[PDB]
Formats: sequence, structure tokens, C-alpha cells
Amino acid sequence: MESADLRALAKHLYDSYIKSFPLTKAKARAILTGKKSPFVIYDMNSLMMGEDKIKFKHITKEVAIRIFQGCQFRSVEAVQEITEYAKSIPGFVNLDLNDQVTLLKYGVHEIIYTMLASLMNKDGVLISEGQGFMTREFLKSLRKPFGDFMEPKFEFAVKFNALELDDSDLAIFIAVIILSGDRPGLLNVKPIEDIQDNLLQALELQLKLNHPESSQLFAKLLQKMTDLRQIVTEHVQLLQVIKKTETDMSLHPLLQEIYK
Amino acid sequence: HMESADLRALAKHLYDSYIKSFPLTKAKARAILTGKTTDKSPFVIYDMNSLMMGEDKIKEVAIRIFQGCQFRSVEAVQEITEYAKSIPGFVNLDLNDQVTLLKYGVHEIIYTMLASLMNKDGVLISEGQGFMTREFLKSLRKPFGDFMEPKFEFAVKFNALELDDSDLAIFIAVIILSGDRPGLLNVKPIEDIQDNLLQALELQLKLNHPESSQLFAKLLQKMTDLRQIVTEHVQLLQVIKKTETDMSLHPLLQEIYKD
Ligand SMILES: O=C(O)c1ccc(-c2nn(C(=O)c3c(Cl)cccc3C(F)(F)F)c3cccc(Cl)c23)c(OCc2ccccc2)c1
Repeated sequence: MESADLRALAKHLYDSYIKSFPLTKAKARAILTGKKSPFVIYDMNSLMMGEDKIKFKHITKEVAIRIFQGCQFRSVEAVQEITEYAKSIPGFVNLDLNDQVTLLKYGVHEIIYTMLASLMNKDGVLISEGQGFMTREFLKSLRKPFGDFMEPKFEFAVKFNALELDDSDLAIFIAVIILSGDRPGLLNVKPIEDIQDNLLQALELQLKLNHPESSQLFAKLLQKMTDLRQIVTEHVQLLQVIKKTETDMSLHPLLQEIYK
Repeated sequence: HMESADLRALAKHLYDSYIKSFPLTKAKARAILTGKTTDKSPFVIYDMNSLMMGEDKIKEVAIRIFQGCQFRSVEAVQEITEYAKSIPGFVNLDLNDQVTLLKYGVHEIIYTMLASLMNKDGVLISEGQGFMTREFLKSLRKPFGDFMEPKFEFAVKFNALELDDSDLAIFIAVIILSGDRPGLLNVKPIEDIQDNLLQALELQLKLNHPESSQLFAKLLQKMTDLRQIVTEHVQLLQVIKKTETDMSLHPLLQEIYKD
């Protein structure tokens, strides 16, 4: 593609990314740096006040279970936001419908983890559209396997945030993830990889212009897709352990279906 | 950041060392595999009897073969270790980090280079004098049948990138100098080296495959496929250690797999 076309693709994706995701990384960074203070959850009692004063709809049973399930609720919300964003990626909706479903099915976890880093620092994570802040330490100290469920996310985020990407960078990176041609069961790989090459071209030029001093940032960001795949695999295995161990997890059958 | 002429110098250096360190190059392997040559033709092993005739021309069957791969993996580690010492800056790192970069890097490199010896139907063995079919491996008993097929599945996809040896010399280097390995003491000097290696690989791929659009990015995404195969392999080994009480690993391989 010609350079002026890549910038156009980058601008298109940035605009769409702003419309699809309410809490941007720029905004999140303002809140975390202390630059209306969020409600802070750092222990059990502040949690009990947090739901009462600000209605957390992911957390309206044991506390560590409540919190785990609340993360499920929000992940379901995020999936719909990512699905709307993907439709704005040039070429996506023209793909075979089964392939569109397949790309989203296997991609959303990688994107959720990526975008969750925009809401985290080394000390905690923004929640409920940025009105709250849950500390890392409180999450880490949740009992039995739930404590060891949240920390891998922080560990990735700390490393990922060291790249210092902004929203215009992330908009293209997110697009690149969705258009992965190696997803199982794809019917027509060719147009998927063709779009990804254009997106990779766009991301490469974006990083060079926006971070001229950051040598081989393109390569370094692509290496992070190894960290994502591995963390997604780990996550899936942790779920299986909870399903086979915890007698206290069942929800309403309808809710179980929603969270399948 | 480096100058273009400096990066070409680094690529030539690494290609030269790779030729010195690895006796069975991809160019040679493909000449043997593509045939048409009466002097380089391998003996083909596809079943029990030809395996038995193979020993003339070049315990239980699956163990013998598994032990054969263990032996060759040890040799490969020795070759990779020698190559790594030639990577500018590697020998100047903290010794513990040198050991750590090799601990986690050798397998990812072994599977990369094993692809050079593979096609969809089998793999070259014994310095290219032999060829073991995929199906014969897949038909070995117990957990051994399922041991090589993941590698074949990777190689088919990886070989579709059509890299040659001069490309692989830099890619192998980029893998070793990974700053995200667990337990590294000084990540920064490792990452500075990798930046120059990545710069070198980027320019090398552009010059050597000018029509192969975004080959650089596509090659880096393959480093994800490598990580998954190493995990899968290590889990299979653990199963055998708990099932075959009489079976033994090389000290070198034994230490590599500790964590
Ligand atoms: O605003 C957002 O975009 C967003 C994105 C991700 C998370 C989040 N997800 N998550 C997972 O376990 C997870 C992941 Cl990574 C990916 C896929 C599926 C899941 C899940 F298993 F939950 F189904 C977390 C684990 C630890 C910490 C967090 Cl913050 C998460 C999120 O939590 C909001 C929240 C947290 C606690 C209580 C109430 C709400 C918000």
C-alpha cells in the first residue's frame, strides 16, 4: 500500500476504536496517575461499602466467588464491544460469516487481556467504567485458586505497558490480532491474511512515526503475541480446575448459558 | 540503531558461523529431499523390516527410535551452543544468563532447524543418509506414536515461508537472545543485542525476499508456534518418565528440562 493509505487506515481504526470502547487508555492513565477520585477497594470492608455506594453490576455468596463471577460479567460486556469494533475493520464483514465468528471466538481473550493492561498499573486495576480501583494486593490475596487467577494478568500488563503504546497504536494492534489466519477451522484463510498484511503494514508505519526513537518496537510488540497466547492457555486451564473443584459456583441455568 | 552496511556485515558474519557450526544445512537437506541426484539418495525407513535393513546400510522399536532422537538432540545442543558463542556480545554476558538463554532457547531452535530436514512425508536422519516416513513414526506404540507429528505439522507450515540458511542464521540468533526468559539477571544487555539482530533480520528478509510481503512479521509470529510445541513436548516427556521406569535421559538434556 502507499503510505498515505496506511495513515488513512490507521486514522479510520483509531476513530472506530474511540467510539467502540468507552474507557480509553488515555483516559485511564489520567485516573491512575491522579492527574473525581475513584472509589478504592483494598480489603473486605471497602468492598462491602463499594457495592452499596456505587452500584457495581458485576458484583451485586463467598467474596472470592463473587469477584471471579463479576469478571465474567464484564468479559461478556467486553466481547460485544470488540465485536462491534471488528465490523469497522476494512474487509472484515465481507468475509465468510463462519470465519468472522471463528476469528472473534478465538481472538476476544487475547484482546481482553491486551486492553485490560490499559486499565492496570503495578498496584491495581480500574473497574466499572473507571469509577473504581481494585488493588492488586486485594486481588492477589483472594483465597484458594482465585488469588492465583488475577496475578498473571498484572504480570503481563506490567511488561506490556513498558512499551508505552497509546490508543492509536492499540487500535491497529487489536485489529491485527482479530485477523489471525491460523485460527482453527477457518474456511477461507486467504482474504484474512490479506487484510492482516495491510494492518501489519499500517501498524509498522504508525509505530515508526509515533515512536521514532523506539527501535524495533514493531518487532517487540509482535513478540508480545507470544505472551498473550501463553497467558490465554494458562487461563483456560485455570477455569477447568475451578469447574472440577468448586462446589459453590453454580448460578441460575440461564446465567450459566449466558456465560458459556 | 545501525547503518545498513553494518547490518549486512552482521548477516554475513552469522551466516558464515552457521555454516561452520551445523553440518547438515537446509540447502543440502533440500538437495537430498528433492532427489534427481544418484549420489545423495537416502535409504527410506517405512516399517520394521526396512528399519532392520537400515542399520546394515547406514530392545523395543519405539525405545530404540526414541533413544536415537535423544542422542541426536544432544548433538544438536552441542552445535547450537557453539553457534551461540559466535553471536556478537553473547559471550560477554553474565555467565548465568548465558546458561539461561541456552536452557530455554535450544529446543525452539531444534524444532526450527528440524523443519529443514522435513517434508510432508518424513524427515532426514543420520546426516541425511536416511529418511524416516511420517506414517511410520505416527504408528509407533504407546505415547511415542504421538511424539513427532506436532513437529511435522509445524514444519509444513514453517517451510511454506521458504526461508534459506542465511535467513535462518539470523532468526536462530534472534531466538537465543530473548530477554523474556525466566530468571534472567540483566535483561537490558540481552535486549540491546536482540535489537541489532532484529534489525539485521528485517533488512535480510527485505533484500532476499523482496516480493514476500511482511515476511518479517510473519516469521516473528512463528516464534509463538515454537513456544507451544516446546510445552507440548515437555509434557509428553514427563509422561514417559512416569511410565518407563528403566529409561534414561542424557545429563545435558536432563538439566535443560529442570523447570
Ligand atoms: O473493563 C474491562 O475491559 C475488563 C477486562 C478484563 C477484566 C478481567 N477479566 N479477568 C479474567 O479473568 C478474564 C480475562 Cl483477563 C479474559 C477473558 C475472560 C476473563 C474471565 F475469566 F473473567 F471471564 C480478570 C482477572 C483479574 C482482574 C481483572 Cl480486572 C480481570 C475486567 O475485570 C473487571 C472486574 C474485576 C473484578 C470485579 C469486577 C469487575 C475488566
